[PDB]
Order: sequence, then structure tokens, then C-alpha cells
Amino acid sequence: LLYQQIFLHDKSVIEKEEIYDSNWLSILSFPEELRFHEYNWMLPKRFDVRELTFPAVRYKNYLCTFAWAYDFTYHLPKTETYHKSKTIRIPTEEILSGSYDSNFIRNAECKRLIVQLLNKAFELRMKDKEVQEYEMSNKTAYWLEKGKLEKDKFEKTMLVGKQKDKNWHFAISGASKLYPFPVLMISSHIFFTADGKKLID
Amino acid sequence: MKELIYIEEPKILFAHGQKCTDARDGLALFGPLNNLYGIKSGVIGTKQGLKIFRDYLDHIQKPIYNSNSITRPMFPGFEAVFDCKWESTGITFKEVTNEDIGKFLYNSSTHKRTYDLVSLFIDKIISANKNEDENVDVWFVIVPDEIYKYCRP
Amino acid sequence: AQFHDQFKARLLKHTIPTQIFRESTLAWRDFKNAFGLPIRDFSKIEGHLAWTISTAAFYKAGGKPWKLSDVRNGVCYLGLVYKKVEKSKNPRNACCAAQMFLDNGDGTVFKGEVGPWYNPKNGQYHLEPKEAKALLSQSLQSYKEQIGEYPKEVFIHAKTRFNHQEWDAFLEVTPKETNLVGVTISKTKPLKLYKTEGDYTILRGNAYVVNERSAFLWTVGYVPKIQTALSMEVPNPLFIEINKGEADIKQVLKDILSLTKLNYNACIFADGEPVTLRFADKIGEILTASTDIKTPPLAFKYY
DNA sequence: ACTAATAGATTAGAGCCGTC
RNA sequence: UGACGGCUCUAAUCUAU
Repeated sequence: LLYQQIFLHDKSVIEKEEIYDSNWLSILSFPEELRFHEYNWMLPKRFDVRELTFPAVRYKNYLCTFAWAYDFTYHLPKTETYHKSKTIRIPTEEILSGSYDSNFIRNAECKRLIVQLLNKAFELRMKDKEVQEYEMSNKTAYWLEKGKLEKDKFEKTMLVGKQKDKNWHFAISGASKLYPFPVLMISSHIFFTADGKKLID
Repeated sequence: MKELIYIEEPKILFAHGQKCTDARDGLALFGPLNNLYGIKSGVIGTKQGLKIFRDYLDHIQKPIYNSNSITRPMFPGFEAVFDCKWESTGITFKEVTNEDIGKFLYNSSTHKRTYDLVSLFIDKIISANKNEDENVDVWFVIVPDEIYKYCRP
Repeated sequence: AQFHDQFKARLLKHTIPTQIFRESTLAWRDFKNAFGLPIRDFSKIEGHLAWTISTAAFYKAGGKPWKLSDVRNGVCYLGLVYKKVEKSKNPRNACCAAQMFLDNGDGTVFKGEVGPWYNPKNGQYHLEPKEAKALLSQSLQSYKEQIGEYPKEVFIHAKTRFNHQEWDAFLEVTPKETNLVGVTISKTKPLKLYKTEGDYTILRGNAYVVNERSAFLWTVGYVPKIQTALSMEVPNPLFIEINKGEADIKQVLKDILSLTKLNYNACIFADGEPVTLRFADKIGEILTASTDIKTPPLAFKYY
């Protein structure tokens, strides 16, 4: 390198404004208050927050969800006699600001169940959409079938690629975290398939 | 958010107060901070433990061009860089033949063969440091590839 | 079966510098696969390659390839990594392995502590208050003997968030002149940002301070001279957060980046982790192979 | 009594892979 | 274990139904 740039090793760095886009997804809107429904016998005491159509979590003697009590009439048709005023409502802005401190539920604790209602919410979406999934070791990747999308590409960029006989699919595994602020921890992963329609075991 | 601070890179000292941020570029021209006059080295290994090291012992003070100097800077040699000498002299080749390494290699118990191959090598080094006079500095245990590829956790 | 850790565990009594070398990595041309090609393309990187096995041999022989000149006086870069002892019967306890950096650039090391009240196999990775005064005072005394006074501050680097049950026991042995700050290095945080134009990752040294306590320092990334980043894809910036104590997070980024160029076993532009803990866990795995060693605050020319 | 609890957000670990 | 990456694949823990 001409005696290592004439034995100087220049910085070779320029100072210009560069815009860098991250891998996160920012928050815009959220429900004004989340509801801690008090079902008691209304919800079977043996089975708790594992089958409801909408994302719901259980805490103490109460069920917490972003929907209303009358929104689970199919899987649990018993909820038509519930009296709605026992449901506990808590505005979200109070939890984030730290002013929410009740013996019923704590502030740092309350920030943990909402992300559960979030991190489990997206998997209900791509099920309705034309997106399939693969169960990763620690997360749940979501990939697109080979040939399901038109002309093998979407927006003139690759989504299914050819590697010899096998194929690869770009799969994202998003998560909900609230450390800097409410964000969607969208991560860039990739998984392969044996022939584009069957996965490599 | 719409911000990204760039923090400064510190510079490491070198010979007679030289400050270059990079290590390889600042050492291929300016030399190490401290001076030692020679490397007293020893080689312990199989029959090829010397010869492969021997072909490489003199191959480091001899310059070898890099494919791309910008990414991988040139190196002129051990003597031209480290202000010292690294050659084949004063070496004490311990003869751990493949037959003695093999009677310890082919052991059913993994915990025994990792201990046995340690004791067979460790004792031969401390003895040279105890019942001998050769002042050693760095010991180059040339473990055969058949060992670390098989005797692996 | 990692007898290389067993190699240098039984040599600590005699303190013999050693360098485990391989026929495969020294005769790469001789070693080929079944398809007529070498198993490891090796001599195309014959730059830093010969540097590493020489500068380490230089280091194992007592050489000093470089130093540090941008370090304050009265500052210790403590870095401790807890290592499981599964080599023994149970991992119910986990040994720690810390180290210390001086103002003189002499990166030392010392054996850490064992987890006595270690909650089950893998607890929160924290030393007990009864032995909390052991590690810090030993590190402070090690600095005290060669400087004459306790340091103005210590930066306890770790991959584990510290808790109050050990920091309260830290205080009564720390003089008030020591700013006992604790900086947790966590690569697990999945921050990632790109470049809209160009197939190059972002420059190493970029940082994003989220709040007055935490930050994200890109110790690995694109470089100003080598023109090729020290990575393939965009890496996770190292999450630096002042766990306890008051300090300037901007000034902290001086220290984290500074302890990445110096790695006295390799010749690379920088390290993706602070060597105050990259070197610290370089003794934990060796010292966990055998538990019958009482070792002093040794140097790195033996491990 | 705990019997276990499903999840946050953490931890060390072994793996092969590339090492323009 | 040249040495630097990087995630994969596993495993474990405390804070609360």
C-alpha cells in the first residue's frame, strides 16, 4: 500500500449526514385502557387463557385482555351472564409513566403481561394471511411458500431462493419489548426447505 | 430515534511513543513497545512435530505476500517486525512417539484419555523445567490433528 | 475432554508458558479433503495469521507488542464472567473469573470467586455478601500495593445485571473516593440498523444513547482504513448500562472501545467484546477443568 | 403445603459455519 | 485450542397467574 500509505495510516473517514434505518417497528397507537375481567366461575377455573380467540392473559383471580368480556362467545358460550362492571380497567399511559402502583398489580409487572398479549398477537395474523410458519428452537419463524406468491418474487425482490436442489425462505421472528419504548423486535432470519414445499428435517 | 453518535477510536502506544490506531499496520513499521533479544522455544509432538514446525519456524521471518494488502497488511518477517529473532536453535524436541500417544489415545473412557494425554505431556514439560538446565521461554505443544479432532469436548 | 483447559490448569504451579499448536493449522497445505482441496483455506490470510502465532509467542515469551495511552489515572476496568463448573459433579456452584487493567497498560488477571449461596444450578450469577468483600478488596489491594492508594473508580464489566444484595456489601469496603460504577455488557439485546445505500455495514464506533444510564456501542462494524467490516452481517451493538453508581455514559464509550484493540493473542483491528471480560473468561474455562489449584493473580502468558 | 404452573427478560453453553 | 466473528441448537434460573 505504498509503504502502508507512506507509513501514515490516514483516518480516511468523511463527515456527512447518513440516514440509517433500524430493524425495529415503532409504536403509533394503543387502546386507551386494558381490561382485567373478573370471570371467576364464568371462565372454567381449570382452563386459563390458553384457547381464547383474542390474546388474553390471566393474573390473580382475573383475566386480562385487550378485548371485552362478550368477545369470547364462541369457544366459551357461557359468558352471556357476566356482569361487566366487575372488569378492572387500567389506562396504558399510567403504567408506562410509572404512576400505576397498586397492591393488585405492580408497575414493572404490568409491563410484562401486555407484551405477552402483544408477542402472542402477531401469530394470529399470518394464520389468517397467506403465510406459513416453522417452529424454531426458541421462537416461531414465519415463511412464504414456494410458488404461492406470484412470479416467485414480491416487489421485485426475492422471497424464495434456490440453493442446489433445496430452497431457502426469508423468515422474520418478531418480539414485543418496551425497554426504550413500545417496539416490535422484528429480527431478520432465514430457514430452508428440501424442495420449496417440504422442510429439511 | 433520528440520531446516531459516532464515538472516537483510541490509539495504542508503540515504540518510542508512536500512536497508530490499528495494530498490524502500526507494528509492521514501528515495532513492539518492549525489546527481548531472542525467543528460546521448544517443540513437543510427533515425528512430524518438528518437520512441520521446522518448515514453519523459518517461514515466519521470511516475508509472504498477502492477497490484498489493504485488508490484510504485508508482513516482512519476525525479525523485521519484532526486533527479535525466532529461528531453529536451542529447541528441545521431546520424543512423544505416535506409539506412546496411541496407547493413550485408544482408551475407552473419555475422562481417562483426556487426563492421560495431559499427564503424559505436562510431566515432560515440568521435568525439563525441573531436572534439566535448558532455560525455556515458550513451549510449542504440537498436538496432532487426530487428537484435538477426536479428544474434543 | 477439553484437555487444553486441563493443559494449563496443572501447569499453574510451575508457571510454564505454553502454546498448543496443531498439525492442521501449521500444515494446511499438507492437509486436504477427499475432493482434492485443502480443508481450510489458510495462507490467503497469511498476514494477521503469522502475526497472531508470533505476537502471542512474543507475548508468551514476555514481549509487549503495544500499550494504552488514552486511559485515565486511577481507573480499573474490572471484568468478571461467571463460568459453570459442570466439569465437577454438579453445576450447583459457578466459579467467577475477573481481571484488572491499570493506568500503565499492564492487563493483569486474577481468579474470581465461587458461588456459595448459588440458587440452584444457574442462579442470577452473583457472589454472596459474605464473599463480596473478598474479590473487590483483593482487586483494590492489588491496585493499592502498586499505586499506594485505592483507585478513583472501578468499572466492573459483566454480562449479568448486578443486584443490590452484593452491592451493599461492596460499599463498606470501597472508600468514598472510589466511584463504584457497574457497567453490564450485554450482546443479547437485538438492536440492528442498516445502510439505505451500499452493501456495507455501519461504521464501528457508532453509538446510540437511549437514556442517561444505558447506551448501545458498536464495538464491531465498518472500519475507516481496512475498508472491510470486522463482520459479515450487521452485528448487535453491545448494550452498555450503568447498573449502579453515577457516571457519564458518553465517557464510558471511551473505555469500552479502548479495551477492544488490545488482545494479546491476536492481531485484528478490534474485538467485538471488551477484553476486560474476553480475557477474563479466557481463564475461567481453563481454571474450571481442575479445582485443585490455588493460583495467584497470574498473567496471560501461561493460559 | 406445595403438588406443579405458561409465559418477561436473562444466563452460560455447546455446536458447526466463514475468516474479500 | 492461531484468533476474530456470527447465529444456531440446547440447557438453566427468578419475577408474578
